[PDB]
Amino acid sequence: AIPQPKTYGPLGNLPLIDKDKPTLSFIKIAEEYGPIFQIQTLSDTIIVVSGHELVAEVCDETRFDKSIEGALAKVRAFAGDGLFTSETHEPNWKKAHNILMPTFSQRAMKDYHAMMVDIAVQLVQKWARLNPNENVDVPEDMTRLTLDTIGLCGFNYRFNSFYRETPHPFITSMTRALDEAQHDIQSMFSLVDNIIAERKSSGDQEENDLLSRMLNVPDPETGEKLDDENIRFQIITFLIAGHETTSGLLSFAIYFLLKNPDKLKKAYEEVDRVLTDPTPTYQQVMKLKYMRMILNESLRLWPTAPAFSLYAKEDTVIGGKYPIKKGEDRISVLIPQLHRDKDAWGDNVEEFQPERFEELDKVPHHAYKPFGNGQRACIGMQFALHEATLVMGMLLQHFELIDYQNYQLDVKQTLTLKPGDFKIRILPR
Ligand code: HEM
Ligand SMILES: CCCCCCCCCCCCCCCC(=O)O
Repeated sequence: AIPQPKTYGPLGNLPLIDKDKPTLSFIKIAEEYGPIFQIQTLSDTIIVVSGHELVAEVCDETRFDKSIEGALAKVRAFAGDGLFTSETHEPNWKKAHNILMPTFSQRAMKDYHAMMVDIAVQLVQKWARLNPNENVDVPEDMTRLTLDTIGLCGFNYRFNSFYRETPHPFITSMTRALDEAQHDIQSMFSLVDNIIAERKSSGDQEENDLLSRMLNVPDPETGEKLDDENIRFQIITFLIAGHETTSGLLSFAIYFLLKNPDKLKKAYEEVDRVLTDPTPTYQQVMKLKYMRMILNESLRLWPTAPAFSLYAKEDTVIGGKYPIKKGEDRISVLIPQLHRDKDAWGDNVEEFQPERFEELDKVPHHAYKPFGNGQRACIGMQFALHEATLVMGMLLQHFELIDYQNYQLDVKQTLTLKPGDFKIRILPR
């Protein structure tokens, strides 16, 4: 039987978790009960898997599929049947997957690079125009950048987050729809439908982005284009799935570089050697290999999307001993503990060492899952890593980052993980 922490009659296992800190709570219980355990709530049971062998076993696509059972079922209210919140067997999933997969390749990022630079320059100019001793809020400015980059690169819409003191009506409306996990959802649907209507009427200009892609390219298997409602769901899906996770990545990367001076010094080395022009080029961004290893290490230590869920396709066993009823038990992957599995990663799991990714043969894959698994893995992986590398390189090109308050990490979790109350100061170089 699957290990279980305790039980308190009607209360299940909930007396052992902080409802506001689910991932961290599960980390604690994992430290107590090992690579697999089950948590009983008032209504259901969750199986939390964290050992790399069991995680790899549950990652077998023949036996397990993506589950949308809990948080994602709430996100579904406004994300609908988009890539993030649709079941694999639903038709629009593989339709949109085939349609949009080439646009998210690394070669396709060559097409988005300019727009990414646009928003990056905005961030840099903001920080350069600060008055002496003004503080910057790393998560909020990173979120400004990530939301604007996704809007511009994806459907050529400028949120202009850097022209606002309070985050955009869309992002607070989205936070209200998520803190539910109707007014707001309808306003979101209409804004997206407005951009879609602007594009379908007089769609002359070669915008060459995600919306034009969904309007032009059909699914080669079915021969069909995505319908309008699903395109709306896809645009909302890109916004939610991209901006928060990628801004969390940027914030954690800035934190780790501030707390590990050697890695920052090496990053300065690489950026100065590569970033010679005022604005980076796509080729130059790819040359920033050490920065991308810094990002890989940051995602290992604090995966901004800390979990994904699976369901069993037919009755089976894990580890040779733990049974799973078919399609009834929701398996949650505890990505931080998986990323701290010493048998797969070694002993220095808590150290910030980008050099773990120095040699692409040595990285223990299937114990490194910051972007999900298999066919339901993150379609925006290359988008996110390219954008994050660009922003980090540019910030290091222009700025000296100062830990003026001696920041003490506090991992806040909403739907994603991020540093809470993270403020620094900046100087020009
Ligand atoms: C650091 C940045 C990011 C992280 C850590 C991340 C993480 C993830 C994870 C873990 C999943 C799998 C979720 C599950 O299987 O339940 C996923 C899926 C997805 N992500 Fe990302 N993501 C990031 C950036 C982005 C960006 C930039 C975009 C879009 C521009 C995006 C769009 C999506 C979509 C559409 C899916 C659904 C994939 C499918 O099953 O078809 N993500 N992401
Ligand atoms: C930063 C560390 C976070 C760790 C989260 C562990 C907190 C939960 C420990 C057991 C529950 C104790 C109180 C939680 C609230 C409650 O019981 O109503």
